[PDB]
Amino acid sequence: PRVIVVGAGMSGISAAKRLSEAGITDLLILEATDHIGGRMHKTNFAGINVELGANWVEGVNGGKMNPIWPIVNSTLKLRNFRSDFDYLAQNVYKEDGGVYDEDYVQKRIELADSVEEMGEKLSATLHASGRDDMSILAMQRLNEHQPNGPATPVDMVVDYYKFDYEFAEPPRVTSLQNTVPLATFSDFGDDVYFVADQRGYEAVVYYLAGQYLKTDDKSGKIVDPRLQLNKVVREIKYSPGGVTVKTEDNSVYSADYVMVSASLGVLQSDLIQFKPKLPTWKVRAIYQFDMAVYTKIFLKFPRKFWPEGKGREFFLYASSRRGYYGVWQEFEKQYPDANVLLVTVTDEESRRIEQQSDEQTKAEIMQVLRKMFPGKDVPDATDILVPRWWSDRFYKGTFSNWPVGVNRYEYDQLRAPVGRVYFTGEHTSEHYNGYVHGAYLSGIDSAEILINCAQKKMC
Amino acid sequence: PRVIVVGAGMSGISAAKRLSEAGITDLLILEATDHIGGRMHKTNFAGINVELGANWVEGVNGGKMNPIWPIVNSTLKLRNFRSDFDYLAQNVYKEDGGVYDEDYVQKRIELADSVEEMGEKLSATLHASGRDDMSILAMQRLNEHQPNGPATPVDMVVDYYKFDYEFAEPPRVTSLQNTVPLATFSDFGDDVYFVADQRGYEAVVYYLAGQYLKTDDKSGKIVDPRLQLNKVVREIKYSPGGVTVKTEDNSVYSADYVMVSASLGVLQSDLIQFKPKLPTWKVRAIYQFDMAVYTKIFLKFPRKFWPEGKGREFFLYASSRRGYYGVWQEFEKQYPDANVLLVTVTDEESRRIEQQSDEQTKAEIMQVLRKMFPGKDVPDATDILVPRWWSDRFYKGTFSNWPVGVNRYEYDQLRAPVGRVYFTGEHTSEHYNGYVHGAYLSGIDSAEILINCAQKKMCKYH
Ligand SMILES: Cc1cc2nc3c(=O)[nH]c(=O)nc-3n(C[C@H](O)[C@H](O)[C@H](O)COP(=O)(O)OP(=O)(O)OC[C@H]3O[C@@H](n4cnc5c(N)ncnc54)[C@H](O)[C@@H]3O)c2cc1C
Ligand SMILES: Cc1cc2nc3c(=O)[nH]c(=O)nc-3n(C[C@H](O)[C@H](O)[C@H](O)COP(=O)(O)OP(=O)(O)OC[C@H]3O[C@@H](n4cnc5c(N)ncnc54)[C@H](O)[C@@H]3O)c2cc1C
Ligand SMILES: *[C@@H]1O[C@H](CO)[C@@H](O[C@@H]2O[C@H](CO)[C@@H](O)[C@H](O)[C@H]2NC(C)=O)[C@H](O)[C@H]1NC(C)=O
Ligand SMILES: *[C@@H]1O[C@H](CO)[C@@H](O[C@@H]2O[C@H](CO)[C@@H](O)[C@H](O)[C@H]2NC(C)=O)[C@H](O)[C@H]1NC(C)=O
Ligand SMILES: N=C(N)NCCCCCCCCNCCCCCCCCNC(=N)N
Ligand SMILES: N=C(N)NCCCCCCCCNCCCCCCCCNC(=N)N
Repeated sequence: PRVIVVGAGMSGISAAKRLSEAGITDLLILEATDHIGGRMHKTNFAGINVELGANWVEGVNGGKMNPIWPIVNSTLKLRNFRSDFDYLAQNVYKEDGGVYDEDYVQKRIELADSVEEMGEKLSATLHASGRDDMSILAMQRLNEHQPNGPATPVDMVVDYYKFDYEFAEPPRVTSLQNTVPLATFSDFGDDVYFVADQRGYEAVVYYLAGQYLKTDDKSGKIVDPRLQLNKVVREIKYSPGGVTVKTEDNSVYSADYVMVSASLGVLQSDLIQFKPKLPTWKVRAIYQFDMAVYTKIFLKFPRKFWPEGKGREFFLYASSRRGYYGVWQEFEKQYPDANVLLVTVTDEESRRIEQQSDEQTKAEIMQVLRKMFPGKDVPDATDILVPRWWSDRFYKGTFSNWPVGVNRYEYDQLRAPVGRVYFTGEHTSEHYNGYVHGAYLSGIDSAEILINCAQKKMC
Repeated sequence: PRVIVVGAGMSGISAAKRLSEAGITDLLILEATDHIGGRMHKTNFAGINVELGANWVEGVNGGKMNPIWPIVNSTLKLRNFRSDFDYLAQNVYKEDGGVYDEDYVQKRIELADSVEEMGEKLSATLHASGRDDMSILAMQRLNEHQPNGPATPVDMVVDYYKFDYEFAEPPRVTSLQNTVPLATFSDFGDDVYFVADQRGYEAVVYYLAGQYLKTDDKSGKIVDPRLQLNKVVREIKYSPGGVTVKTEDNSVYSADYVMVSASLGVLQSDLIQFKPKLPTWKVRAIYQFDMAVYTKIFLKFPRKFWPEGKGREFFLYASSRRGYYGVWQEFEKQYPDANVLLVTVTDEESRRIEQQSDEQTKAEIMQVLRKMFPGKDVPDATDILVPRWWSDRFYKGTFSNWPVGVNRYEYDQLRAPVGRVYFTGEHTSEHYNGYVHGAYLSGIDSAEILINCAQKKMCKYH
């Protein structure tokens, strides 16, 4: 059967690969941008390549092997480093200047950890139907006996680093049952390794693609006509006998099936028109799940002024405004000579910042740093890079997040095909939504569902 | 039968009144503060009395009579004014100076209202269990076909005005099924009236209390000994046989039943100790519901520098930072010539603001005002009032909000009595949670449940 695959990010390339393996080689992969890899994407900033998107392989060293790991660490040997969060307590900056007392901070962190652990015990007792689910915030109130969760600047920044820095939305919006604990860590292990290689984390996608598409023997570039870039799908017509797909450049294609890998955010926009319209059950499941936004703002400076050394990699800024430029990282190991810093923001701050100029953002950031290092002469950053994933029509966000209120069944309707229209992507991952490994496994699972239906007539 | 009522806010007084009416007169009302009224309470600001808490009678001129309306508008004749929001599109300020084009703004408002009307149709069809609920935000995404809700400065302040200004938490956290549409409005009417009377909205509570508690001939002061002020209940012991209540000043009292009217926030803090400890199902129901915070920041100036006149009462500040000093009100009718402005904030901003000095908040507000009226010479406020309800241990917030995640059955567990312990208060109103009328009705309702048990020996709950 001929199958069209929309998008060449991790899940599409992974699905097309699994299909090829089942012998379905009459594939046509239509990618909107001029390159493959999607949300795994590097860029040159200040003379070095940095990740605009995914940057870590998360869940390593546990009882099960994360499928992405061996590819990164062994096959490609991409250069990487294990992240150590053990010293945060020495690195939390007061709004006004200097760090807080390490011991006071270590205790707040412990407290927050213990609450989360009680949350894990509670979560384990909820019903599968999801009828007792609650937000993480609700769990925090219950466990600490208060009418509110973390509320002082220090408590809030710890709360942010613990939850928003991972999920990109606050605990109060997040489903407890479906995030605490996270399978990723539960199955694959607690460690995370930051990929810092000039070839880019995306190299993992290129490697997979190359196992089945044709590439130039000199170039190594993919040259298989089954892959077509700069193809923006804008309409998908389907019927019980097949599908027709139309691109923005006016091409029209026909196939037996279509496998849609665009992000949940793309699905929640009107970029692709379905004809007929998708059924209400499908539409509702789409709009109920969240497409979150995580913005990695890189900054380059004329010289260093922050600390470097053991436990110095990660540091927090405890603003009285929750989530305001709060999570910092310095790359003494990764980009040794650079003078680069990375501050991460999400959600509301991300949408606000995407909507303003880089210069305006640089100026806000400069005020924060000077507040943090009142004792130093802080030079203005020379360059800044603000990724605009929510504004990008091909992504509309960075990764899904499971909101309180959505149960497994509705989550499942997200993965559900509609006649011959199949779906894949990180938001369709049964237990690893949000992650690279989840996009990867989702491609395989989606492809297998299509295979059984198409090939064995078992749908 | 002897009953102790904890709290002399609207619901406790209301409940006591109903028990009194059923002939249950061996009552003891224990009030933490030195006064009655609870969340209805005025204060002197710059020479005038302003309401720190409730300020409107919401839901008027509809199909049914809001029980509070007649007391306010007729029985007591408290000075009041219908609020008119028809001219908002002419009063939305740019983060950086002046207002937006009215036509541009009205279109955005109409769009927002339409999404909401679509939301009400969806809400009517959802399963009664609440198991199919979703946040207001999910509904917005669905109807706008976007991966986010209102996200530009104008759209965001309109959203906040439409939702946070009523509920005190964002749409994304709020239950659609339970707030859109709102019964208060469907049943009693779309209008709202702002009470601006020197005796305060709390006069309604004093009036009811007076219908059954003893007052002095010219004091008019209640002096019935069944009302004890300055009595903080810190412990409630209950058994098949009865109940014992202990206050902070060591007083101890016994009764056949106790009716607890303290806010949801008080319940979530652990001010009152229950012995034995409340059952888990009850504890969970208590922690799951939300206690919101709505902060009325009053400001006094040496001169006016803002517009007054038709459609001038309400104005918005379209900050690129959601919820940032966004909803303003001028008092040309209520406090003529007093030069006072009221800016309202909630939720995250409320908590931040309660934790810093009033001087710092005033300076933040001065900066906003000067960006708003750049061609004027904006004098610094000479006085500011920042109510701190969340920090007050007898309140711990302003009013409940129904969050996505709490279902019908869970809400009933929140209301449910435990042995001889009954609960009441706005958070126990099934259809009017959060409101003064909801408090008032919840009092009569809890009382009746108790009356059935006591007087008719009908003691099973649901
Ligand atoms: C800022 C950021 C930080 C992250 N951090 C990490 C991390 O450190 N670790 C981790 O495990 N995960 C992380 N993630 C998540 C991870 O990158 C994703 O889970 C994964 O890459 C998504 O793969 P996908 O195939 O589902 O989606 P995508 O990668 O979005 O692939 C979909 C593709 O479809 C294309 N497309 C869209 N619309 C159309 C159209 N109309 N026609 C044709 N093609 C179209 C897109 O261009 C894209 O190539 C991060 C992501 C981001 C963006
Ligand atoms: C800022 C604000 C704005 C609002 N705006 C409006 C509005 O405009 N219109 C409207 O309809 N509603 C509004 N409300 C909501 C309204 O005020 C409430 O719904 C209602 O007043 C609550 O009454 P209640 O009896 O349930 O609780 P409360 O008034 O809290 O009564 C409980 C009483 O118990 C006392 N108490 C507490 N703990 C103890 C203890 N341990 N022992 C003894 N006594 C104790 C408290 O002091 C209080 O007197 C607002 C409230 C606030 C605070
Ligand atoms: C990731 O890959 C490196 C690459 O080898 C691992 O480091 C080696 O492990 C073998 C196994 O015995 C040793 O004999 C080599 O000497 C090690 N190399 C180095 C440079 O130490 C590493 O352990 C891998 N990490 C994970 C998490 O799998
Ligand atoms: C609020 O109360 C005032 C007080 O009476 C109402 O105004 C009266 O309404 C009756 C009804 O026709 C008239 O006969 C009186 O002449 C009115 N009095 C005045 C002073 O105008 C008013 O209509 C009430 N508002 C609401 C919403 O009930
Ligand atoms: N929990 C641990 N054992 N450790 C976690 C260590 C923190 C790692 C810091 C990395 C910075 C976070 N980058 C996260 C991006 C990953 C996308 C995942 C979204 C998952 C959301 N999932 C659900 N909502 N169910
Ligand atoms: N919906 C209308 N027809 N109009 C409403 C007009 C807006 C009124 C503006 C007055 C300012 C808001 N004061 C609100 C305080 C009231 C407390 C009640 C909270 C409601 C909680 N309800 C639920 N979450 N279910």
